[PDB]
Amino acid sequence: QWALEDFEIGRPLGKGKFGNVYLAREKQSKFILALKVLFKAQLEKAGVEHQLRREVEIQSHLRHPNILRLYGYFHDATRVYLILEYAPLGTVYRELQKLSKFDEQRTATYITELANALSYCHSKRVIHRDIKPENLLLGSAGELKIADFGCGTLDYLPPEMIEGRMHDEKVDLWSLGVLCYEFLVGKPPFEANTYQETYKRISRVEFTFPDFVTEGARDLISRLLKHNPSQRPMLREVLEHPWITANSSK
Ligand SMILES: *Cc1cc(-c2c[nH]c3ncnc(N4CCOCC4)c23)ccc1O
Repeated sequence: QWALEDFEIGRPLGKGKFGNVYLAREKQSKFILALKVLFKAQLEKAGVEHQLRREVEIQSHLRHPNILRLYGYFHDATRVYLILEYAPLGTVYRELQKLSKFDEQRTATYITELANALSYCHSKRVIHRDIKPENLLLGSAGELKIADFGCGTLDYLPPEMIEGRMHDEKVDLWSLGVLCYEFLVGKPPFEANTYQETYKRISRVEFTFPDFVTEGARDLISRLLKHNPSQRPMLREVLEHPWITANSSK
């Protein structure tokens, strides 16, 4: 239903590990999009065949402004290619790098658009992890936009998932707190230079605020960063927490 002969590829958008991401244009409409290459070399040794071809079917029928649209996919002999929305202002990762820290307005706005994008996913009975700043792209209007749903680096994982317990959708409200902290402070709250330390930090939820973090964020962050899932606010509440409303954008 789609082949590489339909696209002229262009500039590399990003690269590394299992394949590459190229900007490209669909010939018969001149549509600008993004192609993800996989090589399938990692399909073996990860056995992640059907993997995504399953996640592909899931995401491909999701639709929302703060979620990066996936269009289709196709089999090369060697490579596997994904066809995604192209996001003109790149990752939040790069911008966090460029700016070091975010102000409360940009932080609380991103947090809003994220909170909305998740409740929609919950409503389609979709839960997950990631939401690492490398997986948040920016639309032409600066709107946040969630990349994919798929050891690892640990620091966005919640205590219940790393203790090996069971996890529901409340995983995503951990994540929200983690990012809102990273967005305000420049680094994630349980960062370490060791997988083993970070692991400790996360399971004991040990974080401290630098002084410049205001009380309204300390509050929101705190409420999201609790070892006990059932004690994390509901998305509905997050969207309406004063500091959000006070600082968020229209
Ligand atoms: C698989 C994947 C695809 C992208 C992606 C989608 N649209 C983009 N527009 C600009 N840049 C990027 N990336 C890709 C990776 O490095 C540069 C940022 C876009 C994003 C993340 C991802 O996992």
